[PDB]
Amino acid sequence: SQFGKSFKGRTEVTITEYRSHTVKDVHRSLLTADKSLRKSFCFRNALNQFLDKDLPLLPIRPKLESRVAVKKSKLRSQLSFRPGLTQEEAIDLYNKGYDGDSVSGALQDRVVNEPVAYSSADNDKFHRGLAALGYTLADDTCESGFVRAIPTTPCGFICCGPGSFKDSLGFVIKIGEFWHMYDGFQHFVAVEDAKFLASKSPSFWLAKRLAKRLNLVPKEDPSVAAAECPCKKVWEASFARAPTALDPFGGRAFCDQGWVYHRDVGYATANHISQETLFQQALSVRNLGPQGSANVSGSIHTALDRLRAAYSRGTPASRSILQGLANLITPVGENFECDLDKRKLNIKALRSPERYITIEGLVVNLDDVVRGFYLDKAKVTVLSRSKWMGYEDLPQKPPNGTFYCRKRKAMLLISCSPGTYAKKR
Amino acid sequence: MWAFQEGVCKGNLLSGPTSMKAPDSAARESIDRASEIMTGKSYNAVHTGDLSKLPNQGESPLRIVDSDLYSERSCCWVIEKEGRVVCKSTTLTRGMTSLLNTTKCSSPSELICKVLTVESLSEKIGDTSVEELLSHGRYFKCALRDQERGKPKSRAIFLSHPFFRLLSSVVETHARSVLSKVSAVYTATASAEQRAMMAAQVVESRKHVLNGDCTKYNEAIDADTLLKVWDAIGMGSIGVMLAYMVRRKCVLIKDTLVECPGGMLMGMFNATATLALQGTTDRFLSFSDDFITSFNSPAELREIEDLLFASCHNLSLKKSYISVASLEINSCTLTRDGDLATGLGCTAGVPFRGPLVTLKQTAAMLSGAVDSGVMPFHSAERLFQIKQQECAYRYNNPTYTTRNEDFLPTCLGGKTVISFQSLLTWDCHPFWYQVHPDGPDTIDQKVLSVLASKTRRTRLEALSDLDPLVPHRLLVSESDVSKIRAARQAHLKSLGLEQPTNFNYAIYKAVQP
Amino acid sequence: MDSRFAQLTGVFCDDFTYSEGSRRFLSSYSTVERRPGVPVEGDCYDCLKNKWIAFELEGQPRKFPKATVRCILNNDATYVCSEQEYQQICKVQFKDYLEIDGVVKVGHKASYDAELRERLLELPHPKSGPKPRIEWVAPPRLADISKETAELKRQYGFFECSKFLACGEECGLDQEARELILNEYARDREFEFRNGGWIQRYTVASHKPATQKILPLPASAPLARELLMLIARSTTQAGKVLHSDNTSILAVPVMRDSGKHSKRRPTASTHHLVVGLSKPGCEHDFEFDGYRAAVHVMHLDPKQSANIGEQDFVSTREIYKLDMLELPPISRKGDLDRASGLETRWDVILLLECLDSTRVSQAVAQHFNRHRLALSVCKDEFRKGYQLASEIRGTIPLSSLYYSLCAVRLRMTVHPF
RNA sequence: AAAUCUUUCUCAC
RNA sequence: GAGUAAAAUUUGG
RNA sequence: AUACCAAAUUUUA
RNA sequence: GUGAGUAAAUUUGG
Ligand SMILES: Nc1ccn([C@@H]2O[C@H](COP(=O)(O)NP(=O)(O)OP(=O)(O)O)[C@@H](O)[C@H]2O)c(=O)n1
Ligand SMILES: [Mg+2]
Ligand SMILES: [Mg+2]
Ligand SMILES: [Zn+2]
Ligand SMILES: [Zn+2]
Ligand SMILES: [Zn+2]
Repeated sequence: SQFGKSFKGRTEVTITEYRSHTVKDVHRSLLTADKSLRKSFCFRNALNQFLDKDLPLLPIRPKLESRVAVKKSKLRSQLSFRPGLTQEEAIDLYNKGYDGDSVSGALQDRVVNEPVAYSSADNDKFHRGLAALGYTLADDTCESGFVRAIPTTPCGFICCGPGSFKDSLGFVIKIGEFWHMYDGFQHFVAVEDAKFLASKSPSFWLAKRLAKRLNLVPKEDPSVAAAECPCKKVWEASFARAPTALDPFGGRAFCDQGWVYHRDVGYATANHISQETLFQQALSVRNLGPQGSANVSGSIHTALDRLRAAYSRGTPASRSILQGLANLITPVGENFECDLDKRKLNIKALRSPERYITIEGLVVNLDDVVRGFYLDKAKVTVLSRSKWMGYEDLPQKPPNGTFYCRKRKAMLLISCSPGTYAKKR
Repeated sequence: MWAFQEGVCKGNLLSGPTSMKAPDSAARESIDRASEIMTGKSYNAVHTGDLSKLPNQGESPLRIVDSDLYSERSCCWVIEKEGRVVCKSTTLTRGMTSLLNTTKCSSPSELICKVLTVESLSEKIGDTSVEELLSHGRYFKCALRDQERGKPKSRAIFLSHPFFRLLSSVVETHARSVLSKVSAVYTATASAEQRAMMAAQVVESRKHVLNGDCTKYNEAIDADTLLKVWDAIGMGSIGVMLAYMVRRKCVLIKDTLVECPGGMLMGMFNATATLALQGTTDRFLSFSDDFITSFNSPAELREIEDLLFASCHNLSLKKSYISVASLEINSCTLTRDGDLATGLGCTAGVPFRGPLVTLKQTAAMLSGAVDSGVMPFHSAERLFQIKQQECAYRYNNPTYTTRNEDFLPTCLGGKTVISFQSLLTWDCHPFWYQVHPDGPDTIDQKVLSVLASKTRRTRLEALSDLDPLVPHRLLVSESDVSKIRAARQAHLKSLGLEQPTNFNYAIYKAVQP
Repeated sequence: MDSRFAQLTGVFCDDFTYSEGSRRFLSSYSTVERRPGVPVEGDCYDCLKNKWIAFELEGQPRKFPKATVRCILNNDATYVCSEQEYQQICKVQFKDYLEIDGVVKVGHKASYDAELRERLLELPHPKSGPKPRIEWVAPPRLADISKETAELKRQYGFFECSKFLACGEECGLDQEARELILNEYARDREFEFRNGGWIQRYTVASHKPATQKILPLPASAPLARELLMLIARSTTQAGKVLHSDNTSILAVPVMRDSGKHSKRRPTASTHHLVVGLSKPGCEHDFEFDGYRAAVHVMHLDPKQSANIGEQDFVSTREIYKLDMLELPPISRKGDLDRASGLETRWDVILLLECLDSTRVSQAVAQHFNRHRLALSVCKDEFRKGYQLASEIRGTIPLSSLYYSLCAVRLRMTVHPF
């Protein structure tokens, strides 16, 4: 009869309210932690318990061994994109007698950012507390070369350079109104009904990757089939490999709404978007359509409006850069008009004097891009007319940073530098 | 010693201040400051900036996040027993449930729709009306918050009514959405370090940086300003009701109700107050009372000052300053080129709270320090060894341990002084896994949690182990709970299983490849 | 899936059965009728035909899979559906007009909106207030910090001894003598003895603050860790002498004197009088059996004792040392003294910060960090950030603030920035 | 008595 | 006695 | 115009 | 306001 007391006057309550009412209470001790642990020898007995029974059952964790050379750098955000259980996998676990609440807690994809001031040559991600020592999360030569923007040794195939499709490589592409997935052995087709990705065999690995990229729930649908299908020809054809790290989904674009995947490479283990590679990434997908690879701070619609407003006044090169950024930030398949030629021009976005967009923590002034700053010429702002101790002299082609210039004897801050953003080398 | 640091140092090494004082003095001081501001003698609480360019959200469907309305945090519940008013502290869960019981409503969204669709303030919505809800929702209770470094006089905090919280959640959700749509550089969800990095990028085109703070922030945010912003973004009657309750708020101090017509009572509307400034200009990177704008000439500085004045963002002349080589926001200091300023910065010391929790917390603090450039790794190793020695001095008596195994910490009778690098790269005896920052809970944490649990009525039938796809906004009766539990138990028995086996995502994934 | 249709869905499934007893239509909004572990593709599910059903209004499509059957509720009272059976079921079941309420929007204008706006208009409004005139000037100089320290010293002065701070040094007595002196001092003070412990009884309070003066700095604090550990142990062990390797203390519970029926054991809120020993040579000297020592007291509340006892002196010192400029020798009153000053007094200052439960040195440190980072500040206002005497009360916090300001002054004197 | 509205235990009437 | 809001870690469900 | 829950812990306003 | 007693913090930290 506790229901009639907690919810007096009501017969129905939400699951949220009921669960919140079934939360166990914790009473804070008035003693210090030391005295609480001493009381009744609770900690002493617990230590005996742990050493006698719990400790032997503890599995042995592997020891971290892989290191790379690192150098001190700006404070950056290291982004880790941890995926959650898929919908079908959650159903399978729940129907197998596993805890429904724990499974529900593991259903959500998490993205976390950690401050770090240390960078490696290949922009590796580091284990917690070991960035200074260079312990990387990353552990066949083609597998290694597939994740690299610039593979050391081309193998004559798409993974490691320009070329056709190897056996270990699959691809997902969009033809007409269908998504064709080809592995070399099996060819499948998928469609988006309302919020599901309906396909013959959703358990297919390429189908799982497509479901994760489209933010849809896999679904089994026998009555899905296509009319025309060049999967064989494109599989046998050769495509240019853009120099770029793998996107957070673990794939690389090779054509308009087409992406290549490697079976043994799950998810990107290196920073996909960085200050030095952002514009190259934007240029790579200039005309490949939405990618959904780079997260934008704030509203995607507002960012697209700013991109369209800047795009309305710019040269072809700046226009291509802006379109590349729009493709980088737009999720795949969602209700977004990322193409900055059919999108409507917003007057309010023109009203503002400066057009800023923040992509993966990088703040870019689109007005500056229009007048050719991040790629053609750097920006110089004088900070003082006195020499500051501990600052290097101004190089001939300076990158971003604070320098002392003897030619005018002043401290200069360099931003939007091609020596930092273009880096043709 | 903080005075003789070569780099930046906040002085966080010791713990924050403690205080057993009654909250009456601080709450009375806050209310007095708000009243003084109302007279137009000390600071400006009259908003004159233009907010006509904010997008209208009035057409959006009214949706309430139920999870935001239930918690074990404290709240004020108001009872009118015999014409008097009694304010008592309860949990937000209990307060929300009492509110929903008084006005018979399945969910908070049903209550909000009913409140918005009546045709009179006297019309009953159960055992109450909109007039009574507004009367009760303006009552606040006072409390003291201590353990904040740099505040020897702890701060006054206020528990609010469940109905006030219900309306505040809606207006704050929409204020955050408008900030994400309108802010030049969105920061309402970024961390302090992310805000610092974005600010460093933003202010790199101007010579001077104004490291700015606002004083009397919550006392100078008036109900008129709140209503102005809410009308600008289109909150309609919800905004009007919330502004009315804010104007008529009363705080229970000791045993007397004290009127506070001014202010918003210590950060009740952070996003709305931020929008009050962000909606008038795009020249500031700010959230709440912290902005990092920049300028080139004294005329631009005067423009910045006027903009701050017009938005009721009174510049703190005690703490705000101008710099050219550094920039600081949210206590994070960077050089103009984006580097973290050399020094301890915000590094905080670890007090003694247990043999293994102390070591784990020290490891986490040192991992954070070394991941940034705060200190080199060998310094962290030396500090960890010193911490192990101090823990050995503190905890190596029979009242904590009776063991002598070699692999144990010296503070538990062992002879092992582990290296920081060896611990971090899982290169230790498994007993040390609990000390790794990413490792599992330590023995002390389990013991203390067990002690907290064993401190005691009648439990509702548990509604755990639900289908992971069932939305939590669906309704259940007592019979529904019983039937769902019975069906789940029958399905489990069909699988020959006891209580569902605990599901660890990491372990389960490790079985996949 | 929209809650608006929930009730409507329930009417559709009205005691309809199949397979001789089993319910035919299962509502997606019903927690009991839902099939666990099955994704939802419509408002309800027909088990006999294995088909999802959704209810839609005219020109209002809903986001459901195309395989889900749509029951369109036409503007004119009629229910169209591709399946005839569902058409008939809707026709019969929706016999009573079930009008679906419209979506309530956030900008909804209630009937009482104008009334509440008028009420708000009649209530008080703020007045404009004056625009401040801001002058940006260089940060404070050494003379300003010196003026602040001199003001504190003039207004409060100095005690004759270091009082409990002196307990950071050995009193030069053995454990037996220390225990004897502490117990005999407690006896001479007329403390109640009960159950082998000491209790300090009180009846009336003057309800005024104790006298505040600055403490002179002892030469060193070799016993800082021991003293802090003793204070930590005293949190629950009160009324009997506690011994460390080199010193001892006595924590006495302070409880009211009702006279016959009085508190006999401390509770969570009971305060402590901490009695410690230092070398003699002040007005607090106490002698017994030829043993002499200065006895110094400190009145603490439980939170203060817990906070003080938990601090780690050694680790804090090492962390500060990591990136510290050379510390100069200082005198008893925190003045630069090259000829006769001691560098160990800095340890003492650290100990003082550990003893201060208000940690005013943290506010001073934050303001000094701002000072060292600042190029320009507001005239006459930034200087008014070191005037923290009004925020604190008591000898310990006052001395902590004074020596924090002295540290700032010494930094500006010997390592200008 | 002190870092002073704090040092406020229980039971029955 | 400890509110509002943001980031992150572990544990539990 | 529009287009995960709690317990503990650290930091931040 | 009256009377009476003396579960919780001492057990057990050098
Ligand atoms: N624990 C906290 C800290 C801050 N806040 C909010 O942050 C504002 C500025 O906090 P502050 O301490 O800075 N005082 P404020 O009156 O601005 O004056 P000051 O700068 O000290 O001159 C407050 O008003 C609140 O809205 C809060 O709610 N809870
Ligand atoms: Mg600031
Ligand atoms: Mg402030
Ligand atoms: Zn290859
Ligand atoms: Zn195909
Ligand atoms: Zn003395």
